[PDB]
Amino acid sequence: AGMSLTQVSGPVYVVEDNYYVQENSMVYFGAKGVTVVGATWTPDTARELHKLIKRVSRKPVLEVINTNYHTDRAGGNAYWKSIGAKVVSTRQTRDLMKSDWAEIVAFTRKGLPEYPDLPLVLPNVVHDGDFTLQEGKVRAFYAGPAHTPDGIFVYFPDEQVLYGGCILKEKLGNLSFADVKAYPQTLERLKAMKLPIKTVIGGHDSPLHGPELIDHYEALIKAA
Ligand SMILES: C[C@@H](O)[C@@H](C(=O)O)[C@@H]1NC(C([O-])O)=C(SC2Cn3cnc[n+]3C2)[C@@H]1C
Ligand SMILES: [Zn+2]
Repeated sequence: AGMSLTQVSGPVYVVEDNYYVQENSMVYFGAKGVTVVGATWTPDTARELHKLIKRVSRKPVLEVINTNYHTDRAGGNAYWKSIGAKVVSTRQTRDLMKSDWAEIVAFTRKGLPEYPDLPLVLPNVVHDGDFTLQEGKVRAFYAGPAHTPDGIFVYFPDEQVLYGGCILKEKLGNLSFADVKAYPQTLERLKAMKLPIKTVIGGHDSPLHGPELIDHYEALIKAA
C-alpha cells in the first residue's frame, strides 16, 4: 500500500511511507496516547498514517516529533496541529525551519515537482536540550551535525530500538545540507554512548536493520 504501519517490538511500530522518496518513521503506542516520530511528507500522508493509527488504538495522538526541519520529517505538521497533537522539536530545528523552510521546499520540488508548495507550520513545543516523552520510554537527543546541522536521534530503551531519521539509511543519499567531515564524528559520539541497541530503523531504504547500519553508513560517508 501507499503507507504501512508494522510492529517492530511491543508498542514500537515502523511507518513505511512510500509517497515521493520512500521515508520511514516511527509510532509509539503509549498508555495515555500515541507519539509519532517524524511527521511524514505532507498533510495528506499524515492523514493516511492517522487512519492506520486509528485501526490499532483509540488513544489520542498526543505529539509528533520533527527529527529535522526538512519536508520528509515536518511536512505533515499542518495535519497534526489540525487534530490537536503537539508538534515537538529542538530549538535549533525550529529556528532552521523558520529561516529555511522555503528553501527546503523549493529544493524538494526540484527533484519532486509533484510535491506541494507547503506553507510553514512550526513546532509549538520546543526543547532547549535533549528530552523524553512517554514517561521516559521515548528519548530524543542531539549528538552533533550530520545530514543536516540539527538532526536528532530517538531511542526506545525498553525495546533497544534506535531511530536516526535521515542520518541512518542504506544508501549515501543527499548530502547537499550535510557536514560531511562532522558526520562520522557524530556517529562516533553516538557509538560512544554505548546504548543497548538490537534494532536500528533507517529513515530511507529498507527500515529494519541491526546496530551495524551505523557502521555501514559511517564507512560510506568516510568515502564520500
Ligand atoms: C536533502 C534530502 O535528503 C531531503 C529533501 O530534499 O527533502 C530528503 N532527505 C534526504 C536524505 O538523504 O535523507 C532525501 S532521501 C535520499 C535521496 N535519495 C533518493 N531516493 C532515495 N534516496 C534517499 C530526501 C529527498
Ligand atoms: Zn530524508
